[PDB]
Amino acid sequence: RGSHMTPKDDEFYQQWQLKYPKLILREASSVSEELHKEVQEAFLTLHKHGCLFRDLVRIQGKDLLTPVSRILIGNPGCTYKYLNTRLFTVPWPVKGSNITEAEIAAACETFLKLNDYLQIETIQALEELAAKEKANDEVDIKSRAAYNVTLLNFMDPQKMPYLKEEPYFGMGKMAVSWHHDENLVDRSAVAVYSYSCELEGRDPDIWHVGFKISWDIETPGLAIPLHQGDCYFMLDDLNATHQHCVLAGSQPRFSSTHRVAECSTGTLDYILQRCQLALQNVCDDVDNDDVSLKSFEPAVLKQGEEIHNEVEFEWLRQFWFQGNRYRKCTDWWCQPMAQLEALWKKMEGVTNAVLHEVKREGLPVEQRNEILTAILASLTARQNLRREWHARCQSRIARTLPADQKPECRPYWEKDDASMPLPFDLTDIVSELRGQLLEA
Ligand SMILES: O=C(O)CNC(=O)c1ncccc1O
Ligand SMILES: [Zn+2]
Repeated sequence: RGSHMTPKDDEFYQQWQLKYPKLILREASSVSEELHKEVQEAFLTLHKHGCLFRDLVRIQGKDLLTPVSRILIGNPGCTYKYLNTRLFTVPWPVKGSNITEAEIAAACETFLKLNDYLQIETIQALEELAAKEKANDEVDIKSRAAYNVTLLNFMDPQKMPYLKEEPYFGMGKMAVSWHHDENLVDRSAVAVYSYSCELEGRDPDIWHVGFKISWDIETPGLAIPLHQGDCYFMLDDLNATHQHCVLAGSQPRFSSTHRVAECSTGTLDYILQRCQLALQNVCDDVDNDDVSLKSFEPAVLKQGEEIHNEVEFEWLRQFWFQGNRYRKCTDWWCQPMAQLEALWKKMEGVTNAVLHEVKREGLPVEQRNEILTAILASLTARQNLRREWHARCQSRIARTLPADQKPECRPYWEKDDASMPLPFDLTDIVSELRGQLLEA
């Protein structure tokens, strides 16, 4: 049978060294009492103000509410995407940032302080790691520790008892199943501060993090006990070569999971830049509904429609699916999402202008068909993704969420809405374009 090891097992320490060396543990003792106090009060503050929410994610095609409640804190404008869900940062006061309620703002400051400390600890550990490997660059080390977000977790096993059994090693109840972390910079470290409020194998009353080798249930897994204020670090390629899970104890527990999000297509600045690139193809003297395009070159049109999808689905639908929970903690994304929606709306104008050109009496058919081939893939994806998002918004599990967390299918409009140049449902349009492309 599959098995696991804990500190109670004589082989635990040599197995940790042999098969899990890029896992590091810094016990609560190594962290100042002052910092423990601040961070723990910050967790409690965010809980009290109701800032942590179960996420309605998607896994193997199913809509699932995570047992764990979460909140993303981090650099202004940054996002972190996991399980098909793009989380938007509640901003921490990074330098040269401007300005959201007193206690919440203090809490985010605290997690930035914690971020600074864990970053220092991580750099030190990566230096020690390389030196160990020397017995056989500094910019890389710095970048692999440059945490830009933390994903905070909370779970009360007494209130959230509906937990699955760990299936391979007898590790008991899981708060989070076996996984690799998503959307991390390659070989970037993860630092976790773990805060638990107050036999054969691992103690069921105590929280652990479990590790196993990928693809491998023969090598016994490790279960690392996590007491109040213990920290652990996944270094270098550990996240790739191994999987981990979180094993529930009996008491409520928070954690702060500091990460280097791979946010190359995942910041507000990046997506604003994309929108601006798309709108370079629009005559921009005045903001009205008489949208006219500078070029119908296929490459340019394809690009514009791709950007249209990107802002629609990766930004707007993601944001509003989450029911503006952020707004409880911060108004930071309010103006940005209004601006992103206006940019998108102009892009609906653009699509209409391309459709109008395609129908233009004097357009030679060869040019028309070139345009159709340029845009069809994007419009097809737009239709399919609109169906998916609309259903994801209307799913049974979605409809049970409280009113302050209810998914909002947005943008959405009825065919009777004269403010929108095109219908929400593109079935007919896509069908017609396809048929045109096949005309003899
Ligand atoms: O709470 C922990 O100790 C470890 N958390 C995780 O492994 C984790 N991973 C990905 C996304 C959210 C998480 O909470
Ligand atoms: Zn994880």
